[PDB]
Amino acid sequence: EVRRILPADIKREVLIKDENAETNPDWGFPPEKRPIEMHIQFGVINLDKPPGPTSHEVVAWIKKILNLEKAGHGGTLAPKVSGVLPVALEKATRVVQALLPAGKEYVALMHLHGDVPEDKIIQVMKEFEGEIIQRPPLRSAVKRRLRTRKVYYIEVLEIEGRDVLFRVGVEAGTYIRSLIHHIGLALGVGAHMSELRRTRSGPFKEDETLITLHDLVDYYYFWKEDGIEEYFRKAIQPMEKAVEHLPKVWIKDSAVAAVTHGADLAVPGIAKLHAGIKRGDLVAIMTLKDELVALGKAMMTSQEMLEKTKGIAVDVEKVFMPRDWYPKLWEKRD
Amino acid sequence: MKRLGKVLHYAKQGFLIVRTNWVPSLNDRVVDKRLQFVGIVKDVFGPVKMPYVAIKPKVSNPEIYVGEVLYVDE
Amino acid sequence: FRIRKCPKCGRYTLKEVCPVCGEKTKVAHPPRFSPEDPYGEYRRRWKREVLGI
RNA sequence: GGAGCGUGCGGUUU
RNA sequence: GCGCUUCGCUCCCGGAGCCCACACUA
RNA sequence: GGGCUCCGGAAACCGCGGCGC
Ligand SMILES: [Zn+2]
Repeated sequence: EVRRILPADIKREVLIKDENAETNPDWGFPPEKRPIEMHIQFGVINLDKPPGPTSHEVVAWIKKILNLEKAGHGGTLAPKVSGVLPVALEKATRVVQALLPAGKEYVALMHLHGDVPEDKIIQVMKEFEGEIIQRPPLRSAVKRRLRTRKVYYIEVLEIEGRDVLFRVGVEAGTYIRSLIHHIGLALGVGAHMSELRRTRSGPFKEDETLITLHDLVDYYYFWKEDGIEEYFRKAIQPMEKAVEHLPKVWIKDSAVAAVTHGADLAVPGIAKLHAGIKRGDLVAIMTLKDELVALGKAMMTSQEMLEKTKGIAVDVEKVFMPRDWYPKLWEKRD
Repeated sequence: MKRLGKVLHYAKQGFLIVRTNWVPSLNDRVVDKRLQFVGIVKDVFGPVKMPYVAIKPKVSNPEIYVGEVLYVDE
Repeated sequence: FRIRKCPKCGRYTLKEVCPVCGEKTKVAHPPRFSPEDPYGEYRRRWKREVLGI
């Protein structure tokens, strides 16, 4: 069924804090149901970067052509590398953060500097599956710890003589020329990187959603000139996508405005949350309409976030949602 | 000094590849089964359990070591 | 470039035929873009045609 | 006339 | 001969504007 | 006093330098 599952993948259970809590449809804007302009305002482009230009030029171009005021990308690719590169727009740019720690998946062509029997190649390839060393130690720095890097899988699809084609899943900042070169050394003959192309960046996949500069630009003009949304619409993802992999907590409509005005989020405002949350880690706070509000770091274990009733549970750090959308509802009595 | 491993081959780029059970480090003196200085290290890389030590030699003759236990001087 | 894909089927390869799949493979990396995009005009004409606009 | 991710230095038009 | 040398994000320093919110119980 | 948002921390050159076809 599968050999390709990363830490981002693992499906995390919803635990319900208040059974009854419910969202008034009138306030806010559910992602895939918000006006084209606002959809752009808070959206992310899953772009298929071409080889040639640097990761930012591409961005720069998009900004220019779409007449945006701001854009930016998370995780830069070398100009020769193509593939999945998410481009965040306008009010959404900061989301990018989320993606940096997130797992990567690639397709790579390995050229060899010498003929190794095929049978033994897919064997030395194997042993590079799991906890791998990514920098040598004993310096002046008499250390604790060490530089382990995680490689989730190595899959060899094809191998003609000196060229080797393989797919691979990797942890955050695994340098990829660096890996081939090392297996190169290890086989002896020596190797390098013919091509490379990113098939995954966290929630971002090479799928029905992945768009080239060409269709992008073009769908844009279809909207601007012919007045046709759907095509250009289906090109922009919501920002809520940039967090699909993260731990989330869902909060009563009452709580939102406080947070949008930069209040930290306290236990009585949580409707439901993800299991397995631990202390001080990035979390995304969502309205019951599954729209994002802010990012913070967990102050409590999810495992008990629900058992407690008062106190704070997320130092809110980044306000995405506008203050506008939700009324001020802390106009209480005592 | 503990043992390092059997030399599996010579890398065409200029390194002795001794396969290992424990991790050494950058600039460790590597010797021969009779304390004959062989080289210094430049890389350990691969499975944290059973790694690879790559050696950049500094005597003119490299390939003599294939299939030998190159001990790792402290 | 060398890396290839079943269009219909999505698998990757170096071969020009899909191993156990239908059609002929295409170069994986997407075609190059220039910011001038001197010819988009034409392209869009084409595209309109292909998808009733 | 601020630092880093990241390569910068010399002169002129606020 | 052509292109690139940074779109952005984090940190510091400096404004300006919102706010001080344990979450209104149907 | 505590947070959150937004605007700063320059732009247009010409000379060298660096990077890639
Ligand atoms: Zn196929």
